[PDB]
Amino acid sequence: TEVQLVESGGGLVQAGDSLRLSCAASGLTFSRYAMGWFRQAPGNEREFVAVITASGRTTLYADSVKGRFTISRDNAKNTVALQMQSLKPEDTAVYYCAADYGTSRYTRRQSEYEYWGQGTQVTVSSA
Amino acid sequence: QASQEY
Ligand code: NA
Repeated sequence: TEVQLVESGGGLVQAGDSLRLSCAASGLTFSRYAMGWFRQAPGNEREFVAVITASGRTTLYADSVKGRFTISRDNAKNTVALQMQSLKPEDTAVYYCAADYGTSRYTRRQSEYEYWGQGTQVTVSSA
Repeated sequence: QASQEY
């Protein structure tokens, strides 16, 4: 389609380290979408990580990452960021950014996201 | 309005 979400910033880190992911969105009216991050590890189902409303005024985090991860958006540059700190082996996964059309709302439910990036790999080695 | 989870 004309919509494209491109994640970047993945890599290999040691437990305890930090990493910043970014998603560049094109082909959509970015300020009208809630933006979410999801992740999938081998042999496991894709799961919710974080979401930010279209306005940026509300964020929601999975219990497993609350207090460690921070989601933000830049509506002038059409980007989303996921700052990850205090990384653990259990955070190893492909990380996906996704877009859910609509203002003033946010959801954990993956079926509701119209558009998906292709993912970036984050690998956390045991310290 | 304030944003709501759904
Ligand atoms: Na949607």
